[PDB]
Amino acid sequence: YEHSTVMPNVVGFPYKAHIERPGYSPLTLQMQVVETSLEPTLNLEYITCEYKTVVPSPYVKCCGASECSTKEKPDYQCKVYTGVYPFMWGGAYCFCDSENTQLSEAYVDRSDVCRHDHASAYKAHTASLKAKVRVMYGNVNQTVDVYVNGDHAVTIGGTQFIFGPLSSAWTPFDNKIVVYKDEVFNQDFPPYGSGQPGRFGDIQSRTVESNDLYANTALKLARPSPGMVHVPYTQTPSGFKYWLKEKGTALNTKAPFGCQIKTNPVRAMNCAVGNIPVSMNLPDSAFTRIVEAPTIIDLTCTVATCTHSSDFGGVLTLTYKTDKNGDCSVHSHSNVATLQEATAKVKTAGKVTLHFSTASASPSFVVSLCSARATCSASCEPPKDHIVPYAASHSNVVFPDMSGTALSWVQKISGGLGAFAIGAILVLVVVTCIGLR
Amino acid sequence: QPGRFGDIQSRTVESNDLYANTALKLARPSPGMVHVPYTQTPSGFKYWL
Amino acid sequence: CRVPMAREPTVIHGKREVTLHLHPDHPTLFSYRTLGEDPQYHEEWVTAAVERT
Amino acid sequence: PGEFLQVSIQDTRNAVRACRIQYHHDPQPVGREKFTIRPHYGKEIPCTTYQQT
Ligand SMILES: *[C@@H]1O[C@H](CO)[C@@H](O)[C@H](O)[C@H]1NC(C)=O
Repeated sequence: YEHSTVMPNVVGFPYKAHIERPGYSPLTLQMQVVETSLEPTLNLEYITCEYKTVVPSPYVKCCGASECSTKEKPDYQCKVYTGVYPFMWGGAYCFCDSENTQLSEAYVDRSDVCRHDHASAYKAHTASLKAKVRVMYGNVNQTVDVYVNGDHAVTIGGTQFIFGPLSSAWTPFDNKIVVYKDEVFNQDFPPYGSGQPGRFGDIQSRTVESNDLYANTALKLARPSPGMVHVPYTQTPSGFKYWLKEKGTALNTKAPFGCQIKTNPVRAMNCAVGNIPVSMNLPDSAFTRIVEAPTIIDLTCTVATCTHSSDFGGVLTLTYKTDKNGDCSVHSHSNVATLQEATAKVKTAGKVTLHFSTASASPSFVVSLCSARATCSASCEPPKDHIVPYAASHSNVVFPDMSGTALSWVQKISGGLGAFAIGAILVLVVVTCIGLR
Repeated sequence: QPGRFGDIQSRTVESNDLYANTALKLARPSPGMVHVPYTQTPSGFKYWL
Repeated sequence: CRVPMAREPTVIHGKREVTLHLHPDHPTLFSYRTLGEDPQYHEEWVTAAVERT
Repeated sequence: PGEFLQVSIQDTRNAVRACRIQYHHDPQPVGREKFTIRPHYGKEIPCTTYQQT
């Protein structure tokens, strides 16, 4: 047998589905999501860390001269200074007075710990949903892992469940993200080969194990002061350390629908958005012949109390005439009131009571035992507590059912005004028809 | 109330009644050591001072 | 590496809001956000006893 | 925490030989709290040190 429902994508909400197969007693399915994970596909652009400046000992050519020689090092500099007289230590290190040149060079390297401490620039595309749902019906209480798209089928107790594509394509991540340790930033990073000094991306690498080492750090070389051996230089301080202090606020701190951004597989968990279509294929062995279920006649419903709070704040009592003891399945035929139970125990005594949750001041809905149906109308009162540590057990359907107190008044004044208006129209029409002849 | 002036009160200096509402709470000790971990709001007299 | 845990604040329920009394032993980070479509967040380093609504 | 670093030894003549440089060194611990000394009751977070091997 084929059935298809639509359950909301809310973690913890108890959804209950009703299957009416003629010739069999109805069945109520319990299924709720335990956790939900949303992962995008990431293509690495480059890897950035802090740099290391390599500065060798300077070559002093006593009584002579030397020349530069370009190398293929990252951000490489080399200079020759004409007349120097070093005074190394306890002496002068040279003998000519103004025929000595110093060769100075430096270049930018990668940090010794770039494997452990680095960021990562990514590109994020279409994301794949994957939830975890517990199914309860009859005598089975399984929970399964499923991909939320129309291309995965799981089997619980001989039934086939396919959880269809979610109704919306919302994603928290943007097209460009940065991932540092446990935190993700919706950041627009410079392209490869386009970094600037003292900002994020001043040195870039294609992969943690690459060798390219692109570098733009504005390294500049200066002339040694007279009488001392040293190579001075100037460089803009690392842009990775600047970013570690200026990187705004993470995605973890700000993310709609209470998403929780997580570790090495970049994912946003437990986002409350969208609807999840579900399709089922139930075997015949999961049903019950009507010749084995209690026959219930003349069901009536009366509500004892109702409080439109987040919890199960309503109680209703059902009276019936049965013929044997047994268990039926109860259900509400509207989303303006959520039952707590899937089954009841039917006795000859003629009494059964159920708890429900609502947000309406005056709900109205249909309840059904295993065979018969009744209509419940209630007048609910607001709660008095302001803050609760849990989420609503209802769908925020507030609009009150007609024949309630609020809309009965509207109908009454509408009827009065309409009667007055039609009286005016009738009087005018009669007068004008008499005066028309 | 805890952390505000008057979290502990005595009717007189030498009395022995001592109302106290300092939100004292108690916690499970860490695995493998002997200590009594707890948390409570710091004194409201020092806050008032 | 071991780290401490801040003592729990004092919560005062109001109409569509709460008020917290935060008593830190040392600079402590405090943040919040709403679980809706427009998050309305805030972060702040707290160094003394303050009240936040 | 300080504004410079100084290292010194004691030579064969028992004269102090020192070098002093300018270093910043303002460290902060891991987590969301700027404590100074580890407690006897707390949490655990991953940390990086220099192993003495
Ligand atoms: C199903 O199992 C879970 C955990 O094993 C339990 O908490 C839950 O109450 C069970 N459902 C029923 C209807 O007993």
